[PDB]
Amino acid sequence: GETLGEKWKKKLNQLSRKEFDLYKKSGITEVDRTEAKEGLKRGETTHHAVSRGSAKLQWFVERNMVIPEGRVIDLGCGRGGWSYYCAGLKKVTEVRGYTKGGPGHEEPVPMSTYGWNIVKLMSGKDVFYLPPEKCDTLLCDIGESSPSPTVEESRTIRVLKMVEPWLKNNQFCIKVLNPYMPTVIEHLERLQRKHGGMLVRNPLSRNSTHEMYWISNGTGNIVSSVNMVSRLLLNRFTMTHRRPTIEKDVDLGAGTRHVNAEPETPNMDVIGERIKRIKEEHNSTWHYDDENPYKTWAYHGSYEVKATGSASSMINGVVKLLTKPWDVVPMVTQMAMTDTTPFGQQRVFKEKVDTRTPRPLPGTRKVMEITAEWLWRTLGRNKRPRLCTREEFTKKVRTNWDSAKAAVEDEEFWKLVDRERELHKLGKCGSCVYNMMSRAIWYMWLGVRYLEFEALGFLNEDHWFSRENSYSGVEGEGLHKLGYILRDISKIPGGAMYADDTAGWDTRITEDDLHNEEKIIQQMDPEHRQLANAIFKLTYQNKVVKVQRPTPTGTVMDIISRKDQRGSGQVGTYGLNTFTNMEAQLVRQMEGEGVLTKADLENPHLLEKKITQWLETKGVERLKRMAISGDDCVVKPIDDRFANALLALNDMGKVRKDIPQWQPSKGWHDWQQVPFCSHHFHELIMKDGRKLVVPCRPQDELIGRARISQGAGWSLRETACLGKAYAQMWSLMYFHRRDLRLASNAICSAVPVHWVPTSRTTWSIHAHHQWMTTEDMLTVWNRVWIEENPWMEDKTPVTTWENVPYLGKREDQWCGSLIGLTSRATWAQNIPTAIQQVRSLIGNEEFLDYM
Amino acid sequence: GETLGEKWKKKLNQLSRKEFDLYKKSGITEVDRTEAKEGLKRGETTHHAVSRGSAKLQWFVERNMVIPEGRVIDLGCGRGGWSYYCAGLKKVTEVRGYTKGGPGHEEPVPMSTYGWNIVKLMSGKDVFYLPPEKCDTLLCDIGESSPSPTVEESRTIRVLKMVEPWLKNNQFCIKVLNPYMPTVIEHLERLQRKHGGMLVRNPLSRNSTHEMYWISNGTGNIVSSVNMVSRLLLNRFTMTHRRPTIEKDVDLGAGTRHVNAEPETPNMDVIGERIKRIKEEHNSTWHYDDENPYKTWAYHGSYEVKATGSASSMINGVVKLLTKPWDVVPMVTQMAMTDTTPFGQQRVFKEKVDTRTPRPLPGTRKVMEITAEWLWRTLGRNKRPRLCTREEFTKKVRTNWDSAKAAVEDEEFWKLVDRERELHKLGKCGSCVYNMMSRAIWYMWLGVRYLEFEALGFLNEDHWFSRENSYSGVEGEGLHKLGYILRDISKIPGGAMYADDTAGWDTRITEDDLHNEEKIIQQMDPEHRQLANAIFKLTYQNKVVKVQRPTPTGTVMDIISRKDQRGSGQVGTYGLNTFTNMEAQLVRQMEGEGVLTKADLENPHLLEKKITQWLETKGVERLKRMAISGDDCVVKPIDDRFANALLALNDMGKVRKDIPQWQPSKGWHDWQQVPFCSHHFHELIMKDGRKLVVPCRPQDELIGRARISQGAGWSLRETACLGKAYAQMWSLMYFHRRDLRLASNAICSAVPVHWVPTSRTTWSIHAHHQWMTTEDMLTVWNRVWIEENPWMEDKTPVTTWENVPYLGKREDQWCGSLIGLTSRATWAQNIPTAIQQVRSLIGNEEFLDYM
Ligand SMILES: Nc1ncnc2c1ncn2[C@@H]1O[C@H](CSCC[C@H](N)C(=O)O)[C@@H](O)[C@H]1O
Ligand SMILES: Nc1ncnc2c1ncn2[C@@H]1O[C@H](CSCC[C@H](N)C(=O)O)[C@@H](O)[C@H]1O
Ligand SMILES: [Zn+2]
Ligand SMILES: [Zn+2]
Ligand SMILES: [Zn+2]
Ligand SMILES: [Zn+2]
Repeated sequence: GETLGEKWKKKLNQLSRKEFDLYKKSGITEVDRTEAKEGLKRGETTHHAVSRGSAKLQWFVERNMVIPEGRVIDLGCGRGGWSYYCAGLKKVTEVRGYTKGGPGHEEPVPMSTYGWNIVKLMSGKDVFYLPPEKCDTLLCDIGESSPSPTVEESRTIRVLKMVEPWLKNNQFCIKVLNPYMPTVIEHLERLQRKHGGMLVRNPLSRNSTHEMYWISNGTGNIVSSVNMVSRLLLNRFTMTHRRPTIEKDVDLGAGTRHVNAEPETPNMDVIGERIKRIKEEHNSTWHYDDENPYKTWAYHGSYEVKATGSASSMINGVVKLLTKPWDVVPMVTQMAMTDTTPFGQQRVFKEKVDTRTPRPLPGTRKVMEITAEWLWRTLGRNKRPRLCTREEFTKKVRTNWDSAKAAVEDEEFWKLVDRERELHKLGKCGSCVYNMMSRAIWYMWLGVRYLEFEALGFLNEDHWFSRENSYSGVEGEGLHKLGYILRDISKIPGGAMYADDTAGWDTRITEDDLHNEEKIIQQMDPEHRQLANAIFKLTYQNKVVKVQRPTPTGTVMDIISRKDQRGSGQVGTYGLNTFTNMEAQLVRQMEGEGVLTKADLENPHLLEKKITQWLETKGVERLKRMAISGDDCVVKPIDDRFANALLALNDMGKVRKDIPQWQPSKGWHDWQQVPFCSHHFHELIMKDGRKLVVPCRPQDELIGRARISQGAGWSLRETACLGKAYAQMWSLMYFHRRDLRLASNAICSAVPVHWVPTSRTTWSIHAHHQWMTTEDMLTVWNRVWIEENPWMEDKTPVTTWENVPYLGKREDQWCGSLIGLTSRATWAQNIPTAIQQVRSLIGNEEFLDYM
Repeated sequence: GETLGEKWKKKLNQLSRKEFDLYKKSGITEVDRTEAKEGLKRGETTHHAVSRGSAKLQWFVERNMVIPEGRVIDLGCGRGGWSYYCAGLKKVTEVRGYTKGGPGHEEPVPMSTYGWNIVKLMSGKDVFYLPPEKCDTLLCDIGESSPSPTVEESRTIRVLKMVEPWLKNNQFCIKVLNPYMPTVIEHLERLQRKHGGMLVRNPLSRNSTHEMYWISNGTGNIVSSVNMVSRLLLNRFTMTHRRPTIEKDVDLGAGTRHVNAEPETPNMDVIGERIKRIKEEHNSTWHYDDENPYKTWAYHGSYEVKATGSASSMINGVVKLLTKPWDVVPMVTQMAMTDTTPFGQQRVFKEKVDTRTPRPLPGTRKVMEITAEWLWRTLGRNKRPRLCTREEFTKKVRTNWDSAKAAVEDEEFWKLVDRERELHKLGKCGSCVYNMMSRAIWYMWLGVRYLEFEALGFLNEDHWFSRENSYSGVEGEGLHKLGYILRDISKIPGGAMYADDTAGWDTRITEDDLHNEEKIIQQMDPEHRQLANAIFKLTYQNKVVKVQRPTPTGTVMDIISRKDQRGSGQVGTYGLNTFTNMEAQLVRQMEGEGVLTKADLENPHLLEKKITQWLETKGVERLKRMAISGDDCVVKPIDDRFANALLALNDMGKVRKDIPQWQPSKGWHDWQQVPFCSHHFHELIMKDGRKLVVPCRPQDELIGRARISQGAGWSLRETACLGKAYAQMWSLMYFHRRDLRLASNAICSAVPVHWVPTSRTTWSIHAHHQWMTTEDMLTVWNRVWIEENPWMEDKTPVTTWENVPYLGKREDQWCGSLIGLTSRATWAQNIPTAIQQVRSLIGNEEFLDYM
């Protein structure tokens, strides 16, 4: 009576080493450790998982198979992957890791990831020599493989007997090295009757091991699940080899965790009615899940729902067939790797959104207060706030979602909007909810963006953050002007040009930020003020949110709430981000100039005379040293003390990304190397003698994004018109890139000339979409780059594309160009063949073939 | 009438490129930038000079040629070398740098070196377009060379005319590109009559440029000094090529400078009498120099003196001739590069000693207080403090300076000692002074170390910091036991082993440290207490110091004073350092364990119940996790939270070396890689089967130090007995190093067998000097490593050196062994030849030649 597991073991040991290497990863899920391993190689202590074990445990935790809580004990913690992961979980209060260490054994790696202060990893600790301790969660990942099943068998029994006394009425997750040996099966069955639980297989396990995990939250037949794994693994012997499914690795954050500072206290007076209506609308599946993971967001309930998302995006075929040598390159195809599944959403939420910012110091709040009041006055020197209207909102919708064009057309939609507006006037809010992913819910949602648009839309529609009105702003300028603005800034004497990224800007917006942004209502007419005051107080400073969550029993929709942070899916996000960033960068300039000291930040009663004088005499000039677009900023300070000015910036919550909190910033003096709005900008001399300033970025980012379809049902003609749109865009904005202009030419010749580009190449505020036309590209290029280009005085047109410059050939290569490679040369010769292939797929329309 | 400068220029332009490269550095002084350039390459912002310009300016500043003060303006600041250097000078309050920048021009580099907060470097600033500003110091280093002298001429005149209006009654240092053209000479002469000053040549200038500097503090004949430079440079054309004189680069420290927190306020009641006596003793040259450089030490006066020191140490010839292939290696000969000249002393003082530590927080002082009181009680549990005596002090002197053996023999010395002791009993101090480098001054000095020895010598003499008495200490253990103690520590379960170096420990000793170390007097007998109280209060907490300083008019001896810091040239330095370090590492362990929080450090009234309980229940066990020898420490905490525990350590002033202040520490789990007392320790298996634990270090450090003579008058027989001493030491402690045992064999065969080793191989407290004997080395080796080695149970002797193990051959190589190189092989064959050479120099004594 030989078991299937033993059959598998017999086949595995007979494998040559090469077939073994191919088999062990065939069709498995594998996390991408490339970034983390290089981070650890440089001694980084934040964000990185210390091993592949963090992701492995995460797979269990995601599915509520084990929910770490209270005192967590991690037997055989090794480098500490499981321990560091548990440190950030809601109900975990202490993590104790024991591991052997010494020669041939992994050692604990010290880290500063989130919750490090409740992690206690001890080496020199053989767990088979340890008396069991009281704990609320028991973890164990011990088990050393052997070519002999019976050797593994005794190792597995040893583990099980060691670990059994640690368990009683607590959570656990225990590795079972060899689960298919009859004596192990028999032992596990008796264990299951005392402590409950079930055996589960982790998809991240390699096929070279039959390992399964005894977890506490589940029931089921041990014998059955084991043989299901055995068959799965035997099947994968003969099954045609398939590459592993690559997932993104975990981000464990940074800093000390204070469990009691995490929970949210909601304003139930304000958000209560909204919950009640969601509850009424979904009463048939409404429930309260105590096992919700939310630490810093208040939880209010859930209802059941059909799942939504995809493990990776759709591919545009027309452009992928015209860019054959980019199938091979990593970062291109590793941009289609996207997860909007309920699992990926929860991962992003935990790692990025489920955080809390400490309140800024009293002196810091004073400075922000003074600066905000000054900034709003400056911004409203010429303009006044105004209400937007139904007709306005309707026009904008029509000129671009098709369900939205139907909704604004329905009078019943506007009756709902009116009803909710009357609530707002009374200080009440009934259906104002946003999401993180009947038609009554669709109407409730679109109706809410309208009421926001009505109250705060003036910031966008009336260009409050144009350069002329805000000095620092770049709204309405366009990607083809941004480079020129940075070049102009570089001419101002002083320090280097700095461009520090904030780590998750929207989550870093504080209660004090929100109350400073609110001050613009003091410039409003009374009836406008009451509507805006409703938006700020009821929906901005008290957000009610829908988010999907995977459960053992299907997907659910959680209703949660938060007082601070920025609702990212909202009208006014860009303008308010730009305003707060302007303010923040002014404050940092004050610090670098010595106007604002450490003593001032801590001083509970800061004197305002000093700040007011600096603003009234230097404020505007310092605004002109900056280019600010939402969370993205470029600052050129009067000197480089700015680099070391980190006190105010951190205390305001605007912690920089990918750099230690107190390490000085590093800038540029060549403006052409400064990153801004996902681009850098090159100065090019036309052979006509004149000069252009062009936007540029890593080419693979441009290639890969173009290879992504829109619409969950590509209809060839639709997906080709999108390919033409990227081609037109490339010829208008990235004409200087040799590979792109050649591929732009190829797409436009492989697509019918009369077909109009559809969909959107991008949703960037800086994109004016001049490329979505039937008009000749050289005539469009002339209009953009010569005619209405204010930094081009000689208005002489260009008659030939050969007077339109490329980048320097080394610079082209440096930014990702494949020019030089053999494959690129081959690809170039093969172009009219690939043209014919696309044209054959489309069919029989009018083509004009292009160089 | 062609000038000599023009003659030089004519010869320089006719040089081929290779002869040009040889000439331009022939016999010049050149700073070593290797460390700094790699530091900057990794983006380090502390300590490093940003260019070779910092050292260049330093040469001028050293000699009072220009003394930067008040507002300093740096024209053509470039990367900012001059500006960052000035930022740390006593009377400088603000540094403004202007430089052009842009293509082809140097750009300002942001740094966090000491005084960065008063440095304002602006780029995009052409100084020939700038209106002159008011300043107290004008710096300018502009001047672009040309093969044409007349091109340079107009460039130099342009500079001089630009810079002249910046000057009036202020300090300046101005580069004169081409000083030898007649029109420049004529212009400089008229400039000198209005603004004074003189032309000076910087030795760090290359021979490829005739550049000189117009400095404000000096007079002299311009024509003369210029032609003296011209002749010097012509001479260097034909002069046989000489390698540049390599100096150590500058260290500009780190952190913000607060000018008003720097000055020292002396206790004149206490130190007044001491100054008065130095003043009386040296009245004929006593003066008060207002141009003294001291920022954080109080200055009291100066007297004139003959210079003392040497630009590099003496070389031992016997061992250098037996180690021929190490003439070539850098770090060996770059260990003889030593500067005890008055110039080097001042550099070390400014960079390392002339600093100030901020007062620790009130909560931090409470913890240190509690821990110190507990530590002293533990240390005195078995022993009592006791007075040491004349007879004791005399015995110690005799058993090792020859002037000291004469002094303790003279009854008149002890009459002076008695006289001073009676002052101490009354709370007065008359002649208690130490130094930084008649016989009445020699007697005053030796008499002072006695009174210290008398009061605090018990700490050393009675082994208060032996491991048995202090748990953490290693006093009296020896370098051959240290490795075994670290191995024993590694067996204690918990975190990694940490060994963080403090940056200049002795300068980091605070007023609170001194007052905690003082508490041991509470365990003394009354008559002992009054003597010790005198030492602590009068000479430890109020130090009067002699230090040499170079001036335009010769060397002087400055009298300065300081309240805190540790007098490094003092009895009890090691014991008090060990005590304070033990205390500090206990405090850091409390923080890592969460017993001590940020709130506690800041809490002005910390509750002691928590600290006292941790000490009384865990104190000793935590002491046993450590090995502490003075400022050097090894800690193995209960887990690795210790790595991130930096709050208390920094606030106590014990800032770590070569690592950002708030970056987590990184440790070891292999105890054999842990650095301790300038060594690491390897475990070796004898072929007898038993194991040894041996001390090891980079071999070039052992080679180079052995190649250094003692005594400023090597008498061959004296310097050879020193070579034998290093040979004996190597065979006892570094027998495992293949190159060293072979070179040990060679020295002992090239030196007469009956000659006894003299002088000292080292002054380390861990050196028991068992190697200074005539006795057979294998018998000495047996006694040390088998007989009285407590970690060697099998006491079976070793009869042959071939049962004495070497390191693993890869490990030998890794630690600097030249085994494998061709030169090492050649060196090995050439040994009996080199033996014969040494023996030929010595003469005709009895040799025994050795393998
Ligand atoms: N007897 C024993 N006592 C304690 N630890 C042991 C042990 N036998 C093996 N181990 C350790 O258990 C570890 C299993 S690998 C565990 C990795 C960990 N879960 C992570 O995510 O990082 C190995 O590093 C091994 O050193
Ligand atoms: N016209 C001008 N205006 C301002 N700076 C100029 C200038 N012409 C040259 N310079 C700058 O002057 C510098 C001289 S090298 C100065 C180095 C500096 N003393 C240090 O220690 O680091 C060059 O970097 C050059 O860029
Ligand atoms: Zn509402
Ligand atoms: Zn580019
Ligand atoms: Zn005295
Ligand atoms: Zn070694």
